[PDB]
Amino acid sequence: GSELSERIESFVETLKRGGGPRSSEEMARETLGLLRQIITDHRWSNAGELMELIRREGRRMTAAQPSETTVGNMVRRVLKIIREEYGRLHGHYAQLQSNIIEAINELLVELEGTMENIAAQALEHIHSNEVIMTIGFSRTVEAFLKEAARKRKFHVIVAECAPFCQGHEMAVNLSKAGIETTVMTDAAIFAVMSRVNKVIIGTKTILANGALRAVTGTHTLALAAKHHSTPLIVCAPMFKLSPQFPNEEDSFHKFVAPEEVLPFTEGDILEKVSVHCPVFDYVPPELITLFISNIGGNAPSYIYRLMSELYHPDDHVL
Amino acid sequence: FLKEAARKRKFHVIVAECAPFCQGHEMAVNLSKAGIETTVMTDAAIFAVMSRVNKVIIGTKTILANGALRAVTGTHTLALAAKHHSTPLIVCAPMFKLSPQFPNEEDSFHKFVAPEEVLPFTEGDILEKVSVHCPVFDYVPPELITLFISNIGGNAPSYIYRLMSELYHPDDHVL
Amino acid sequence: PPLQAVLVADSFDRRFFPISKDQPRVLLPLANVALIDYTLEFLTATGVQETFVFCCWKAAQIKEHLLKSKWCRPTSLNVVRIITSELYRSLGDVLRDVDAKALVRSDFLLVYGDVISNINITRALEEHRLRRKLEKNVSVMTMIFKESSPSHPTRCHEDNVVVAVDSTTNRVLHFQKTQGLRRFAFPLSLFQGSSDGVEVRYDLLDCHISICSPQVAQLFTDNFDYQTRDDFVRGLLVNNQIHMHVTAKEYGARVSNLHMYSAVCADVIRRWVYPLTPEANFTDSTTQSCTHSRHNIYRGPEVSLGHGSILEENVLLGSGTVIGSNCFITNSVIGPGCHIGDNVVLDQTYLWQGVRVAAGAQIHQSLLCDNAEVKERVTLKPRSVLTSQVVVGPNITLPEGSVISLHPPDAEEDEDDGEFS
Amino acid sequence: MEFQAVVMAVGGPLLPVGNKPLIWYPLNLLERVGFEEVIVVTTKALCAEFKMKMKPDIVCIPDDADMGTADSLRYIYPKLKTDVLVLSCDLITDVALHEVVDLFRAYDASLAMLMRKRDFIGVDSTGKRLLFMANEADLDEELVIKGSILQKHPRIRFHTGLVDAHLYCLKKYIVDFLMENGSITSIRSELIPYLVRKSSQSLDIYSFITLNLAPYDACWNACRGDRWEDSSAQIVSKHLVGVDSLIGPETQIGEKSSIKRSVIGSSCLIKDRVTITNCLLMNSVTVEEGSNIQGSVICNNAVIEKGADIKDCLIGSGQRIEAKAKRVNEVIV
Amino acid sequence: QVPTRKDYGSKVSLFSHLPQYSRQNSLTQFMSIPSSVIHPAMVRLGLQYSQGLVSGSNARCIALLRALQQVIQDYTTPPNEELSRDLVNKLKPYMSFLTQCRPLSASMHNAIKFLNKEITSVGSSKREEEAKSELRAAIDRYVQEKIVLAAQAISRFAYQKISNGDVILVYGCSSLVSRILQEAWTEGRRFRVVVVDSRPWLEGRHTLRSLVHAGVPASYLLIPAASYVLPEVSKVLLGAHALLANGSVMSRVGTAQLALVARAHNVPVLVCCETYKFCERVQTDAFVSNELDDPDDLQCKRGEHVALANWQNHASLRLLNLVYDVTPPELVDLVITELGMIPCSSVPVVLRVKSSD
Repeated sequence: GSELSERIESFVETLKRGGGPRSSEEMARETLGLLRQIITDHRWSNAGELMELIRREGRRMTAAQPSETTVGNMVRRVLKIIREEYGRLHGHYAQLQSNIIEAINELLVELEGTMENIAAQALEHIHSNEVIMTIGFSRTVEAFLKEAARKRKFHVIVAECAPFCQGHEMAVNLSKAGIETTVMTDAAIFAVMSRVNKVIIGTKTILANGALRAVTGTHTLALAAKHHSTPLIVCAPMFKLSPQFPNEEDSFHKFVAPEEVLPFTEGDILEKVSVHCPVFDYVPPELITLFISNIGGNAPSYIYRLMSELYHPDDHVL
Repeated sequence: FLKEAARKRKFHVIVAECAPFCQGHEMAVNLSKAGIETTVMTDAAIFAVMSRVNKVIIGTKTILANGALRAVTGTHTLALAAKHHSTPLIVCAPMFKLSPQFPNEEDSFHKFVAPEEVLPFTEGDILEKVSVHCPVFDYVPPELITLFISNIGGNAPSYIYRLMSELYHPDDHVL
Repeated sequence: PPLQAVLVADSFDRRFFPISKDQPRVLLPLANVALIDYTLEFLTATGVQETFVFCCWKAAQIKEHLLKSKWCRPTSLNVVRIITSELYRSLGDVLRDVDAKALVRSDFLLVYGDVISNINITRALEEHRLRRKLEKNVSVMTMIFKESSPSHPTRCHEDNVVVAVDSTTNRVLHFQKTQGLRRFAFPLSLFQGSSDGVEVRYDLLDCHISICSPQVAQLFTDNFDYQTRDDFVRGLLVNNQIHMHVTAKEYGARVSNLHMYSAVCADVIRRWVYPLTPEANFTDSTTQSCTHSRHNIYRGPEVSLGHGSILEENVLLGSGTVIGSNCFITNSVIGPGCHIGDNVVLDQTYLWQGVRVAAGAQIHQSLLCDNAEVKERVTLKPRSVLTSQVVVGPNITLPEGSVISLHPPDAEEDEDDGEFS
Repeated sequence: MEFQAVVMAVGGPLLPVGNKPLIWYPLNLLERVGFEEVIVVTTKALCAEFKMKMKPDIVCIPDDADMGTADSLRYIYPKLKTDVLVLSCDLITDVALHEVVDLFRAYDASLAMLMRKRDFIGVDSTGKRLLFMANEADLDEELVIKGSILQKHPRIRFHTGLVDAHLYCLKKYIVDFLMENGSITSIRSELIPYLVRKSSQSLDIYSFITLNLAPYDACWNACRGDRWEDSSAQIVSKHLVGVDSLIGPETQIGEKSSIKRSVIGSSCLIKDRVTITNCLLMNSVTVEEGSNIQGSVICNNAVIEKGADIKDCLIGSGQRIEAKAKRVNEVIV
Repeated sequence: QVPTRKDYGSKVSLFSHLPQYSRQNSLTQFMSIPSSVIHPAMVRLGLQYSQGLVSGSNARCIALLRALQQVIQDYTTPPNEELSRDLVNKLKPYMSFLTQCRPLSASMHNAIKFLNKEITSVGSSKREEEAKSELRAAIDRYVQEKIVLAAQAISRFAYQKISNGDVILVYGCSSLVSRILQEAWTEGRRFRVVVVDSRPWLEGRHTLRSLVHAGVPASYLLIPAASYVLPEVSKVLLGAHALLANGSVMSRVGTAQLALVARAHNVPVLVCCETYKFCERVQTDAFVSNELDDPDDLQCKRGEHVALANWQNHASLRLLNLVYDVTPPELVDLVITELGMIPCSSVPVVLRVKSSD
């Protein structure tokens, strides 16, 4: 298999590369491109050696970078696809791969319409003369806000996340559709969140405690919003749900070059000190008020049945 | 307070009346003829609407030594609701009507009035197997207010202790 | 489609040698790794699939190493070619060798086989090619390195530089390597013809990552007495033009010494070189399988950490690393093939393959190499080295600096042990 | 107390007329912003001829005629008390001065400069900390900078094509330092003894770097004298078709007298066919009937008549001729 | 003749009391290089005070106090005239020049109230030159006893209140926190001090470079990664700018943030203050007395795109970075004042420690 090897090393070479471009939409479509092609690559006389194939592939691209994990649970969703198709031949060879292709095509059909469904879910919660607060962005976040602003009025106030800043990108991106934002420093939240009344963040991946590792600075603002008891809303889809558990693994917070957080121009100061900073935070699952999935609002602990009948929970070997 | 502070700024006062029998509507019609655009509501709708309040006063009548306050009824549930939204609590009592007395040192400082104002005397046959009682005065702990205002300026919830000890000879607790 | 590069691995920094004798420069690890694979992963980060590694000496060691690399596999993308010749004794000799051999096409990259960096040159490489193609084909070189401290520990007293630059063209007005000096003079063929505002900067450091084209190849067919990059760039300054490129993001430097080797190893473990981090384990084996933890510490396979044996800051450990109890180690690297007694304190030390150490060996600031043994109560002092099966017994409170290895005339032992002859 | 400032009487009055005797020009521009207590140190018979000046104050101090420039300081030291914003002759005053003196206030150094639009001064990339200098003639040695002064500052800027302004924002301890060390004159070259890095007053030395131009200092400087700074109020003619010029009070302005970047002085009899100048024309003039001009500063008691001829040659005082063809070299006129 | 001052760009409606002011204009574009009213050393140290190098509260108070020292070191009151009321009638327009040059940080308000206290105390029929001499003696003994004797007493309490084997974080910046930490370090104690800062400033590089020149290990990060440090630290120190009447530590940008996330993982807080750093007025929260620094300073040096560069062309766009903010009283545990380890809500006792009553 010539194409499979070069495409998986291109995938892991942009995985060890890091950020750029945006998020797991393009990374998701790269994963399903890999997975689509690796059922159309090489023959099999049973499903078991195919499991050896895709298990070796999943363990290598997972041990590439366990920072982001949508690669893993898209492998797990094609694992539940192959399991429900390995059942309904005995429930040996022919109809399988076609079923895999069409099922992942309907996976595409769902995941393309995710942000439009969040836009359809948008006009239920917020209303006029209000305020709202965010930390960074995925594109789902400003999709939610700009579609909410397409008919209604509010006044958003935004502290970024900045070991390195990217909340300014959303700040300007919905400065120019007429929203009246304020961009905030990443510390004066507590001065103003007493006056804010709703708060909505968008994470990057949410896990099997019903919990969430998000962008930096989310745990602090989340505990702050609990202190005023104002509800904090995760706008993450049904697409990031991952069977990891926080301290089972090895440091899901992991780290970058601190020239991100230090100018190199200070002198002889830096030799003794061992500075460090993570990419993520950790928020305990008691603290999210309400998801916004594609299908509708769901409980903060609606999670284990989602995994028992939205995955193959025996295949937590990954 | 509000007559001074509305004359140069603009705000939006909402008021739930103190109604075993009502007199907060008399407050409403009294201040509304200066036009601050105030609203009234029932006494059991306060909890949801304090997601959109940001500060709350309480006009009390009797404040005691221990930092707690002995106000009209309904203030305890509103105090606990403002606790569960963390908006600050201010009590606009002067230093004048501070008392040195103590809550359960006094044998039921509450005073009930006739329950005619809660179960009216057009009741039929229901009455003589049901107890009915309503206080005018409730008790709300010192833990929950934050900001006094007085003649000399604002003071801490704990700082009324010195106001007692310097404003009262501390063994006249026996009247 | 311009994608070309070339590597060199020849130096002769005879200040703090003989470490370059049997484990030479070209297989000097950091933690059971290859520094040439650090350069090689950096030239994967370039985007170039074609490179030409230059052997200096012990070519069969390169033969065994690159037959078990990632790039021995012909399925791999970034192909590596090699030169086979042991007759050559400088920097530019093999350069004009491969250029008289003339299998070098265009606008390539030369870099030395020590450099660890993580700057993607494709925001500056195509900028160099823009300056080449749109302007006269005369700006032939752009050396590139990093904005730095006014005094940094990885810029040591033997390689420090200072550069006068243009206001905004970022072309070199003056360069001078200034070891053995205290004050700074300036040539004057660059001052009134540069009537634009002169920028003199003291905060940079020289690292040999030269992107260049084979016009440079002809410019050292011109002067046959040219040997290094230093007389290239100083033969630029006699009148075919050069810029620099400073950046604000990464860390790229080199070592031929041991001192800024210790500095760059301190830079690796507290991770001034992310994305390139040694726990992604980019070279391919399970013999480097270590995770993360608190305080940027790493624990490999068959760990066996001792009871109460605290292990606080910025270290890792490899394979077969038996650890005893009650030790205390900070800001250092223990590699594979390790055994530890008790109270075996290390500090900024280096314990490569096969090493042993007895209990109570209170040792600070070492540099130590293959399959070495050291007995009880060897108190040892900073800025020294041990190499290639040393044996030192009890009650040696060894002094500050003592190069101790198999060679009589320069190293301060003989082919027996290092206490006494 | 800050309020002391004076123009130097020499540069390094009688002749250099841009449009006025030149010292009239910086005095109204220092009196522009305050300084109701100010001195005008002279040095000679030019001390009591200031009725045209309409002062709030002056302190007209005469001095010896043969001197340098620190001799003024050692002469004037028994009358000053505070900060000295000393000025000089051949300087433009065409820029904001408030920001340099409040920079002296702002960044707690003892001094400040104007360095605004063969010379190499060292300023930081912050652009307010000057370091050292180099020039066209004295620095025949190449140029050498010291180790620690360039090790404490990692990058530096060399403003090159730029003139000195002879400005000094200095306070009292340097002037009684000069009373102690009375050896070194030449305030333009007392700044190589600056000693940022090493004591009778942890010490700092700064400067300030709109960007218009300055005058050449040999004798004339009238290339800056053609200045259309912000012609005002006089007895006028409304017959001369001329713009970018100044009218002449108590003078004979009429028709046929054009002034393209020139002026009309006092008793300037320009009413016949006078010509456009691109030059200067002072008082007591009578120049018309083809009195052409190019590069020709026509001083007081000016005369060029009857088809006069002049091009690329200045004039002076005491000229009385009709056919004196001034050649394209600036010749004796 | 009357000083004025304008505002800069878009402004938040919630801050009708305190405006925004940009750091990029002169303060002599309305008044000359002299001023018959305002004093040259005053505009000297006020323009020092405005640009933002005179940052610490103790440092800005001693700067203002030596400015007032230079004021009454030479000021000749003209005769047939009263001393005290004319001195306050001249010096409080000077206070107006101060608060319009840069707004109040009320420790210096306590200083000028102290100055009123001193000028109305010494009479007017008293000969006034030695009255000036004893007045300048009074104010400088006042300021040295306050600053350095409070620093020495707080260091004296601090010798015992750091354990061994522990660590500590610091936030904010002052000279006293640096004196506390190095005068805790150099006596045989062994503790590493992580230092945490914020943006747009990263002020505490000051405290970090002082602390590493005191030779103490460290690690440095930002309060939106303060969720990572709460497993490790065993006690948390804070600085303080001002001390509000019900025990609110009016303080640096992210102070109450760190207090909340401190006892969100239950590691007790500890602040530091002093005598004259107590006001009279009292407030509920942030939205009354809180300055704004520069808006445009929010910037990252990443690529070619400053992501708030074109700020001025937008009009339906706002921004805030509040710096000088508050804290609820029952999460700041106690202060270390010179009077001792005294808990939070017990602070305003010092109002009538005057008349021995």
